[PDB]
Amino acid sequence: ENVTGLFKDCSKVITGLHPTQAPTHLSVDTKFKTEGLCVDIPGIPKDMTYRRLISMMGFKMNYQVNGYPNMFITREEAIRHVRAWIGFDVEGCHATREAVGTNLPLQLGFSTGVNLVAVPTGYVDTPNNTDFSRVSAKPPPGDQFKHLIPLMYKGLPWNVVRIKIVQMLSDTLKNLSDRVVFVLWAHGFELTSMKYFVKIGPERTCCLCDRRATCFSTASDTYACWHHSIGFDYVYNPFMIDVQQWGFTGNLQSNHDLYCQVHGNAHVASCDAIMTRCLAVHECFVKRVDWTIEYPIIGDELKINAACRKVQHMVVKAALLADKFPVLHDIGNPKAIKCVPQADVEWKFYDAQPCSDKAYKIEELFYSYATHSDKFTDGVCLFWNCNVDRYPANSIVCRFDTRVLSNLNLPGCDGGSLYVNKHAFHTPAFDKSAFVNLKQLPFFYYSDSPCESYVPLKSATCITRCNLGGAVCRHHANEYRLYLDAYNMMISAGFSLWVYKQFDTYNLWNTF
Amino acid sequence: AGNATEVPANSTVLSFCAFAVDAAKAYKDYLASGGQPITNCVKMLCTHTGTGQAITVTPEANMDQESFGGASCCLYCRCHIDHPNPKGFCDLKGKYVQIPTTCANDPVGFTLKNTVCTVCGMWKGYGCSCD
RNA sequence: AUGUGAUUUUAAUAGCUUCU
RNA sequence: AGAAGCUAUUAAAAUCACC
Ligand SMILES: [Ca+2]
Ligand SMILES: [Ca+2]
Ligand SMILES: [Zn+2]
Ligand SMILES: [Zn+2]
Ligand SMILES: [Zn+2]
Ligand SMILES: [Zn+2]
Ligand SMILES: [Zn+2]
Repeated sequence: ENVTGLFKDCSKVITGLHPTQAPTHLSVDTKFKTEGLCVDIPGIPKDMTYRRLISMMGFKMNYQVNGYPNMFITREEAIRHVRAWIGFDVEGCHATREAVGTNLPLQLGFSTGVNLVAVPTGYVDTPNNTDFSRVSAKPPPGDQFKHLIPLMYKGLPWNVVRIKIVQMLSDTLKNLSDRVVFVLWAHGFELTSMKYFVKIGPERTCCLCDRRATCFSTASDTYACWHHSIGFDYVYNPFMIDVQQWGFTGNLQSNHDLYCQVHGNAHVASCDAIMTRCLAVHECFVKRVDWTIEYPIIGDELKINAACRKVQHMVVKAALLADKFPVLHDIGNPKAIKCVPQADVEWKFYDAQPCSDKAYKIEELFYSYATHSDKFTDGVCLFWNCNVDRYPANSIVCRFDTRVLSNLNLPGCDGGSLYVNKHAFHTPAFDKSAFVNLKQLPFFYYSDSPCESYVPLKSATCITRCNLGGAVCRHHANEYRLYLDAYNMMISAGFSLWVYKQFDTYNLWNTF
Repeated sequence: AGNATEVPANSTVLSFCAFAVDAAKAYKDYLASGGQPITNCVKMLCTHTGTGQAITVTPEANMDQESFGGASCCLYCRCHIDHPNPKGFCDLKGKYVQIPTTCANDPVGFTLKNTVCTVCGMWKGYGCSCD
């Protein structure tokens, strides 16, 4: 055989091409082809007016060059860039008049939620150049595709839908990352649709800047980072990844709909690229959090984690010292790191799975409500960052509220979201039905540190012996304001604390 | 539908050169680092006895040269991107190209690096006698 | 007046080899 | 002249994905 679908001439002219103005030997007509070496017949002249729609279908980016990065990546280098995933699915239209045989791209769709229709435009090989221009097309046949019937009567030329892909990518990935990982399901028509807006080249650096160069400008032959790309039309080096080569057998809607019941309305581009990114977040993160892959520091990563550690250190000691629990359980704590070491409770580590150490004899147990509703009755069970469907009636829960969108909280599978902060936590959907045995937590600060000797602050929330009197000391006012800052920055970050029913803030007062 | 043009040996060089901001530099870098030249060029069965010229309407091949079809040596014509020539017209497409036979296993890499002497129409340095 | 492919089959058409 | 096996050229069908 030894043929490829690439650059396949899709005209319906019966004749071939002249010896010149023919790209390869296989495209010359039979009148000239003799023993693999074409002959110049002076009688037959060459065509001077003709148009042939070249088919840009079947690109194979398996090149290995020294300076040039590879497009396709291995799934140990795509999990390290998870802030830069943008799903991609393209719906096509077939060329019907004066050209047959190629699927021109009609509708581009991203995980951002933006459908960009384009006019059908193909590479027409004129006598003097390759005239990138509009070809005639028909939308696909059948009642499966009927919402592409109006789209061919609208759209934009490919010099405005090349700048509304670099005005959308640049506004999505401005703060997440400095590259783009195009998660594609097909690995075919998408590459065909990336001839139009992608130019790979040597590894470059932004003009008058320092970030990686990810946007090309054809008018002024320069490069840009994601912040300075206003008016720049060609996407510089992307990375892509094919989800069907991860061992999937079947349609897309018969492999997404086994994990997620929130997305739908398939064979629309934004709902093929959302299922394509949903399934690819599932196949990498929903199994278990991977503690080996660190992540860069986008912003507020140091303060949020230390504030969470501060409030988790605070609330547990308060509930333990207030209610005098004999034993305290723990669930989902991967290592054994005692949050409050100066305590009397016995820290039974009912971990999910043993993680890289047995020095502290961490127990192995998975939690589900209908399974373990009557297993733990003694004490209180610290479900810090646990993912169980429903929590028991005695617990101190901190669950990430997955309806808040930020540069940390990437969207994820089954309405739950991917909270990528120095690690990747795939928290499931935040439903109210999980908290039917719990209540919210009031805001308060409690410390046993003796008072040492500025604006006077009067708040009944703070629990110290100085604020119980008339004068509030300066050895507790800065403590209360720092704790309030940590608490409000955490709640703004998206966590949500929950506590058992019998939590009484007045039980803490009689301890003094 | 359609009449196939390429072979799977050239696809890995065509794809990588289809996406490039500069088509000439990328082929040279492919050639340096473990790269097989572009096969399937169009070759002319000339009488192979003729006066030498770089680009002609009829194949004029000297005994130390091979005349190829000028559409399979221009890399820009060959990847279907826009020529960098002013007026956006390929110079080589339509006319019969000539490549010295010592380097005519890879025509496209000859027409990217070399140039044509303006006063005598020969390949400069390859038989151009302009001392 | 036939959308891209890939993998199977099933027919024919070319060779290459063996046997009758 | 046929059979058997192998590799290829074309055509039809089946299954699968993309549309
Ligand atoms: Ca697709
Ligand atoms: Ca699709
Ligand atoms: Zn910049
Ligand atoms: Zn989904
Ligand atoms: Zn004090
Ligand atoms: Zn050219
Ligand atoms: Zn000269």
